[PDB]
Amino acid sequence: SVMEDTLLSVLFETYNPKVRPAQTVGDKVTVRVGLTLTNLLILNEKIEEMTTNVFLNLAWTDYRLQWDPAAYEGIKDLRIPSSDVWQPDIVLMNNNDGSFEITLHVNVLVQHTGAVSWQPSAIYRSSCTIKVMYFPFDWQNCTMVFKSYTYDTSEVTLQHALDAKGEREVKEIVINKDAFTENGQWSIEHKPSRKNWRSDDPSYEDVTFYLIIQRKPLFYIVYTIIPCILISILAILVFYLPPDAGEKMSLSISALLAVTVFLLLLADKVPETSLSVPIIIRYLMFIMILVAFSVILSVVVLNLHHRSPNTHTMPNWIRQIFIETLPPFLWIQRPVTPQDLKEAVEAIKYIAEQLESASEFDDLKKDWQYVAMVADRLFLYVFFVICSIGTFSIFLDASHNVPPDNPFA
Amino acid sequence: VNEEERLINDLLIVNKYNKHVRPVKHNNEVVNIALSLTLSNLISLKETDETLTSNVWMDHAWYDHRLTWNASEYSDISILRLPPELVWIPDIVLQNNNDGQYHVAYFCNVLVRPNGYVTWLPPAIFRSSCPINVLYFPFDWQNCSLKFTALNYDANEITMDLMTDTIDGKDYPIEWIIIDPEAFTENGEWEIIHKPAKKNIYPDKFPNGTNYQDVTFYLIIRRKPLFYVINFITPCVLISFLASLAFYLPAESGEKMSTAISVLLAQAVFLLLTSQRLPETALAVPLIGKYLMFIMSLVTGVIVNCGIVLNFHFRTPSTHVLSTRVKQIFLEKLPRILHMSRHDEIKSGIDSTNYIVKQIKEKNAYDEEVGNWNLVGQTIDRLSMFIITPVMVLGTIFIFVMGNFNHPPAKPFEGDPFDYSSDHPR
Amino acid sequence: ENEEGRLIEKLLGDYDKRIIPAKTLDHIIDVTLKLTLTNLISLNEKEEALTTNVWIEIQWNDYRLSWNTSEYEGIDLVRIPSELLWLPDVVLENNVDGQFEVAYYANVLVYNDGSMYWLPPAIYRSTCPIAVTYFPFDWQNCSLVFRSQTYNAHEVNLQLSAEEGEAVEWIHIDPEDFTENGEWTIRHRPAKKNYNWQLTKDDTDFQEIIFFLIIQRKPLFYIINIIAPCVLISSLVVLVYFLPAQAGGQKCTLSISVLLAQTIFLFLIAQKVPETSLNVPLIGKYLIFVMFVSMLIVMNCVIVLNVSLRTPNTHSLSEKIKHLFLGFLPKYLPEIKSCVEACNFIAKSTKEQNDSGSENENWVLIGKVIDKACFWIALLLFSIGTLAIFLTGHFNQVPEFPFPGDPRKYVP
Amino acid sequence: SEHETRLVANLLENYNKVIRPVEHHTHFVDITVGLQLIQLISVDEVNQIVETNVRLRQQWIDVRLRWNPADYGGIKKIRLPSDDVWLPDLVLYNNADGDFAIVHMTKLLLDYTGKIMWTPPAIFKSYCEIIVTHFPFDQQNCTMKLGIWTYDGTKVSISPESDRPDLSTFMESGEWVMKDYRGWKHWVYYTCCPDTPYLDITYHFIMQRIPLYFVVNVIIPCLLFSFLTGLVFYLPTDSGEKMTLSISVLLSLTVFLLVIVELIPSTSSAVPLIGKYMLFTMIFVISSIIITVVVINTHHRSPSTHTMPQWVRKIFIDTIPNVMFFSTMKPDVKSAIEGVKYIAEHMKSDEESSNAAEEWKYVAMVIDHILLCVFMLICIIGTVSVF
Amino acid sequence: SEHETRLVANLLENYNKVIRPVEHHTHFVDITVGLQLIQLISVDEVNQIVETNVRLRQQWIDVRLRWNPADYGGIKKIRLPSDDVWLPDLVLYNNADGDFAIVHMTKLLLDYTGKIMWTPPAIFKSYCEIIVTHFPFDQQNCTMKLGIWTYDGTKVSISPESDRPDLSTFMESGEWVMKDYRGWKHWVYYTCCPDTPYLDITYHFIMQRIPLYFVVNVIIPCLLFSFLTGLVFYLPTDSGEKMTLSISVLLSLTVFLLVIVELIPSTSSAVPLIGKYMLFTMIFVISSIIITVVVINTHHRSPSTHTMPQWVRKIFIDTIPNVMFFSTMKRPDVKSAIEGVKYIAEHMKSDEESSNAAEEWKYVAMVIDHILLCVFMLICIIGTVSVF
Ligand SMILES: CCOC(=O)c1cncn1[C@H](C)c1ccccc1
Ligand SMILES: C[N+](C)(C)CCO
Repeated sequence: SVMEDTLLSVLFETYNPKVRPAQTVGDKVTVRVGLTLTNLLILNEKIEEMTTNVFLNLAWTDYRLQWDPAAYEGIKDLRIPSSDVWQPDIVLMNNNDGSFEITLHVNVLVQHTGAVSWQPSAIYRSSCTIKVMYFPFDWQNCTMVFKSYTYDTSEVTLQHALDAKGEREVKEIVINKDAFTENGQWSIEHKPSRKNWRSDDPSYEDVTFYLIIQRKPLFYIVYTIIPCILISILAILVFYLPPDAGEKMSLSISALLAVTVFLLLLADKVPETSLSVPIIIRYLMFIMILVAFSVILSVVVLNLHHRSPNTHTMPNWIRQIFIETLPPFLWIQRPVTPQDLKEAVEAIKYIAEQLESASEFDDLKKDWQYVAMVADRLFLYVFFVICSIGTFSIFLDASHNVPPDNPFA
Repeated sequence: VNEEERLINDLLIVNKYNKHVRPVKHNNEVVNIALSLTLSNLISLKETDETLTSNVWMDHAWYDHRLTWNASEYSDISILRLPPELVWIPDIVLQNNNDGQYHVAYFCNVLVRPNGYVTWLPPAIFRSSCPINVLYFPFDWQNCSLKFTALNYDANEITMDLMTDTIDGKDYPIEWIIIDPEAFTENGEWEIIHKPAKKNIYPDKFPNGTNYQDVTFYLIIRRKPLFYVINFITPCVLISFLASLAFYLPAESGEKMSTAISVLLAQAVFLLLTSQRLPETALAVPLIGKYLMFIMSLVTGVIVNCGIVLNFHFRTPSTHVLSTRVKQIFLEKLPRILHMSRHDEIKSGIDSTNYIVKQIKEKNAYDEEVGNWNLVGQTIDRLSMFIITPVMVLGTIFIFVMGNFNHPPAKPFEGDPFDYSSDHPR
Repeated sequence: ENEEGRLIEKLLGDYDKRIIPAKTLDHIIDVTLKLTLTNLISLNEKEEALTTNVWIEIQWNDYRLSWNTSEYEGIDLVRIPSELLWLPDVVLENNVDGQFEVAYYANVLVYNDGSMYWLPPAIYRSTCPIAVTYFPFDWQNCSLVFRSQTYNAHEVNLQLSAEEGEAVEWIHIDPEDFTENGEWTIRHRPAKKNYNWQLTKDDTDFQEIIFFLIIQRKPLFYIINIIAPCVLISSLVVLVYFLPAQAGGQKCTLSISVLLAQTIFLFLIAQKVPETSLNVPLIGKYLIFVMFVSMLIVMNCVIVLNVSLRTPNTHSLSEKIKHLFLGFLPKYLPEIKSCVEACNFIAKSTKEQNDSGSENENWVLIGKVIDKACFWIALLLFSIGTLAIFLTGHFNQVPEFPFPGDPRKYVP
Repeated sequence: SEHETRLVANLLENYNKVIRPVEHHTHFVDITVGLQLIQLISVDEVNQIVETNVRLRQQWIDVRLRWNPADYGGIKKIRLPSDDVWLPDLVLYNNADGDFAIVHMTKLLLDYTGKIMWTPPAIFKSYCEIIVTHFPFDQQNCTMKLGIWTYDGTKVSISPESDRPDLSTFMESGEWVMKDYRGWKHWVYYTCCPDTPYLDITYHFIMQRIPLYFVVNVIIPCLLFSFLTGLVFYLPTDSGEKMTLSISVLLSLTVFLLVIVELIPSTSSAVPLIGKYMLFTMIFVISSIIITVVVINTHHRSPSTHTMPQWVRKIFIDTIPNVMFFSTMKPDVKSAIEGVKYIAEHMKSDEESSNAAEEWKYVAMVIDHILLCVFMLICIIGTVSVF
Repeated sequence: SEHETRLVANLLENYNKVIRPVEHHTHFVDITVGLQLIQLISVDEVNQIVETNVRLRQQWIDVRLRWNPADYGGIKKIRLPSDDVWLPDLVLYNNADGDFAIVHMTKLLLDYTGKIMWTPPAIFKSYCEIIVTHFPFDQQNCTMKLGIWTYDGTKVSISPESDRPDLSTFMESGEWVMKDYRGWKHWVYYTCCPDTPYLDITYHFIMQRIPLYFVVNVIIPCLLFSFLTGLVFYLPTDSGEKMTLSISVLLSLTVFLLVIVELIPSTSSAVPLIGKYMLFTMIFVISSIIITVVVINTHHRSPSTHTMPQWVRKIFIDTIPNVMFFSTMKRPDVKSAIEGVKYIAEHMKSDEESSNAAEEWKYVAMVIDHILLCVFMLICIIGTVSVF
């Protein structure tokens, strides 16, 4: 185009893109900062970093890029490569890696009045402090802080982008339904934008975009919580087995090892911060300690069940507590209870005495076994109550955690 | 001397070519950029990363009236190669990429014909974002798209389009990704079912700006599941059936609980691996995940019921009473329903003999009760087997048949009758 | 104003960065190398790469950049950015990644006689084929190969730096700037100029400068955290010969547990060494050997259990077996009539049961004898293996001289 | 050198690096392309990507860069930056992760007659189809397709320097062996551009894996744990350890199958023979566990409820045992009188019940011996056939 | 701006960025270097690399860039691209994984008197000598050494802004605590160059780890299994489960040791206290397995083949049990029929003798178990008191 080339040659004859456009010394340049989110790619909790694919909607005015459309056959606007005009060095200040600037350098749109519009694109890694108190039933509050790296408040004034009609300001991240990809693990609840100042630094100002996002915890439920509930059921079961089965330690130790493995694997998905303990980890530790005490009490029960008068003498307090008082309360009462001829008589009498002694010994052994059974029943009830109450309480507390109706920003 | 040097110097230097100005006579005119995509290799599709890596050749074609010459004036030069950093090219960008690669990385020359037709066919490795539907894994089919937009100009200045072709004098648009039957490498895991290409327009926006149009190339691919079936599903199913088999062990073996617990722990290991192999999305629970949860719950029931059986087997008259109701329930009715099989010295001697007899009779009665409790336990575990194992087999068959009866819909764009296939142009 | 301005303006005006500074046609540029090591960052065994923080010092002579000090107020040294000068494209040839050049393109010091002194820092990732035969008591012999990427031996003559008239044939290590690694100790650090005689003086690959790092691993960490637990756990198999051979003895439980533990330790060792197939690590050979031994012990436990639990009903104890296993091998280590009939029957039955029990006890004793013999055999095997491995590992010493043929020490 | 500086200033004064180096536009440029493999960085089997460190030796004649040595002090050769002169655009078609063309623009050697020698380094991360049938004793054949991207055969023609690439300076892998290597030139017709031919040169390397890492770390443990399969049948049921041992064997086998699975690509083209062996072993082990549970259930069969049918007594107690040879198997006084008779009768009944129980135990023993013999037969035929 | 455009055109018209900004070549450029720590990205203990987010504030005078404000409409400050003026090649000596110098060339502020202020950003991946001896309660002290690479102290002089780096806008880590931080200027005299001073500034930060995370996720399970260690001695031998418990504990402790080693560098300079405790526990668990195998062997000793020696009986049945106070231990045809009854009685007598011998052996085994339990409890008490 002859006339567009002529206009370009006229505009940029003496235009210096390193000089901020200020018609008169002391003038400020109003820069409007908006943001459009196209895809909330990742939120890496291990490194506390949020990756987003966004457009950065900027707009300002350059008095030097002015012309009369009539003198150039009615050319209202131009698309000029962004490297040719001055732009404010608007960057993401709270990035995690070193990438400050934008990725894609699209053309700017300069209108005959001097209004410059520039909507670059970038993949930003922004550092986001993560609160783990309620992981995985947690909502995060991740921010992206944009400001001019170079110019301060005495040189550029930051404002909010205008809407499509150009009537009112847009105080929130813009989402284009035709170009937005739902994350699938996070749902966006609030997305306000707000200007921020520092009291001690009059030369500071930035536009911050907030993303209040709530995790959808189905994955963690299915793959971590239900298996631990089944393991806890087994741990409670261990106290219903009879000590004669010979499989009490197998069951209890297996439950303990399984829950420990679950904790170890889950340690890879939570941040290594130390400000609080996630609810999932608290539940896992609670179950682990409960199962360890299950192992210890099972060993105690086995020790009680394998005692005999030849080795132990039942003390009075054990008999008083476990034979008489508890069983009524636990509904586990037991049911209520000539030379040769002379030699032959002696032999029969010896056999009878042997049988009588054996019966008394067996009665005492049975008393010890009954003590073991009663203790095991008491432990069963106590552990069932504790496990149910603890699990229900922990997950009820987790369930009453939703982002506030007011973003406060 | 090479006439090409004279021609290029005439085109780019004498005529004052400006590579930052659209190639149009008048400002209000529009530029048509024809577009097509050739897939040379479907490198991978990481479900954990929700990324599709593809090796493609992205074809562009427009008209530049400033790069036109009379072939007779110069030697019969019917074509010319120029580097893209010397001429105007349209910066079409992949909008849905995971990384910062918005457009081709190798800028190859452009072919210019004497009539001004410019063609540009650079290669590219694109890492686009493809949401994964894990609902039917590993019998799933994915629907990944590559969305290309023109951000440097608005729809009033350049118009994206689909490359046209001729066969018998009528131009038909190319609504598919081009696959060369010999320059294409079939992927081991995925096979391409549909590959339409569509030019989308969004009427709620305006031609003022750069969100009014795009060209999207879709790629519907089905996973070949033999690998997972052989290496993940068969071992899991067999180990699961071992649990139901654990009902048949006698309580005197001392290994019922161990067998059931081993099966449960194996199921948990398989569940953990399945978790490792999929994205952490909450749209749906994978089919294999549902099966594993169901079978783990069922095996936990098996463990609890083996525990109850054991507790019943070790009862004795010294601690429990075999009531008549339980006796008739578990020794008369259920076994038939379940088809289960079936002078002073003389006085002292006499008193001692009587006492011995009494003790032996008591011991025999005690053993009789113990045997009755044993039979009760056997009845309980037989009933458990007949109640649980059918549920296990039916659930397995249902789950792994519903997944196998899951096919791509044979036509993309449900509301569209067109096949979008290379063999039948529109 | 700064007099260096006009000096540098005269030097760099009419100066082609692309032309080798050869005075005449047969002149050859003597490029001089000296490597200074400041930190041995790591040695990635899986990736078979050594990362080092070095300063490489390169010196040559460029007759074009020479002035007359008296003309410029006695300025005898200027700094010029390296991107404005001709450089000998000295690169690390044996890098793992594509990084050939140096990390930071520093300034070049230029003296009035033309001398060029360039000391860029670099983080070099170089290939080092790793020998695993003695892990974790191994010592590695890693090298850094430097050669010109552009010019051949007819243009550039690579040489080692000469300091005070005596050649510097080692990697320089400055006590001020040096952090000892903690896992590796440097024993030798020689340098030499090497020729590839398969190529002529052309071909750009004829001449090399190779800096060697012979580093010895400190093995305490691996001894404490891997080897000692592995050996202690593996020694537990022999205990299965003292557990009773019956239900609840748990011979097979202990045996299989130790077998699985050894397999896990084998996997762990596998995660710590490269996947090269030129040799099997020593600890890997030990683990395979003890796995085989413990599999044999599992079989032996099964055999002992099968022998001990035999009954006269199924298997009949012969006289040969009895004599052998219980002989020499242990050495080396109306109404009244009915009542009478009933009493006779009772006595007979009791006697029969007692005899059956006695036969069972005989079988149990045979089993115990087999247990003791196999225990001694297994302990012998295990001790021999462990001692062999210990000896082989503890006797691997780094060579006394950097190059076995040469008698020189290659130290400052 | 003043002479070299003047020469280089004269050569590039009116040189246009955009035009082809041909006297007439109808001629074609002959480029002799030769590949030099410096190292084989890795072969990522899971991702099917082969990372190599090569040098791409290229030669051609630029008639515009010729000079007479007499006028420049007898200079016969010079080195010029690659960015100052025309270069051919070679592209690696089957790139997978890296760069399509050369990115390290090193200097090139220019002869006084115009001949150019350019040997830039590269890191080719090319796609490699992995056949896992014989893993870890497999050999891999995958290639490097090189050709001119933008110029057809009538404008720029490429021919190979030699029939095979150059492995003179190849660094020994330590994980693969270069069985063979060859380079072939192809004329192809693409659907883009059906009128004119496009040339390319494909270099391929037959790589043989050295099977010592995986034999030590995978196969030997697999075999050792497989050989424990038979021990289940030799373990007496009274030991109370059959299920423990068999379940341990099965779980170890499946863990090893998973480990093998992590080392190969997820492609469904073919199944590894090692994996198929492991699957067969697992199926037999599960059958063994089923039969072991049947054996255990039989060994504890109470005679009270179960009566041994004739069809099992005849077969398992009278037929198989004789067949098999290798084994070594086979007032007050009135009450007192009444009580003694009761005791005698109860002992007789107990003896009968014990005889029945021992018959069941014998049946179990013969069953597990039959299974042991079947296992030995399978082992013998397998070890003979493999050899 | 027209005035600013003219000013920038005049400033750089004959300005050479290769020349030091000094009036006379004998002077030196006074550069005021100040480090501002924005964020502590990570501390990779395995690789011994510390990643930080910093801004490297630098100030100096360039007389060639001065102007009179009255001639340009009163402009007193401009912003020039840093690629247009002389910059000091300030380099991080102990770089480990990143770039040595500044790579993000941002604009710099320039007063009308020549005073320049340049505050570029950087990610410093420096080397940290990690000392794991109190992990996870450890304190790490590792630094960042900066200096001018190619100029000596007589040409370019660097001085710190203040005794301490600037942490006004520091982002709280949540994993480490900034106990202390200082910056020191060093004059070195190398051997290459023994006549001139080589300047250097070294910033160091004393980081104190916050241990809650590692406590909860590593130590508590390790301690729990350690406390399960001695439980086997209370398990009766008739249960037939001692090997299960002992081996499970041993393997759990081994797994936790392997978990801990992958959390620290492989250096042999020092051994972590937690790992040392874990190995001590493993040694005692191995001893427990051996001694409990001995106990199991004793418990099933056959009375027929073995006869209890007198010393064993005296030690383990007559003296030791009294010592334990808290325990509940204990301290024609008719002729044949008559002969059969006599046989029954004799066999019962012999069986009773044998069973009493066996019960004596079992009592000895239980006493050994209980001695070992009390010894392990003594170790528990002494360790708790001494350490805690
Ligand atoms: C200072 C070491 O203290 C301990 O190990 C210590 C203190 N309380 C408990 N333990 C452990 C469990 C222990 C007890 C007995 C033997 C070995 C280890
Ligand atoms: C040779 N290709 C067909 C691949 C590209 C032509 O530009």
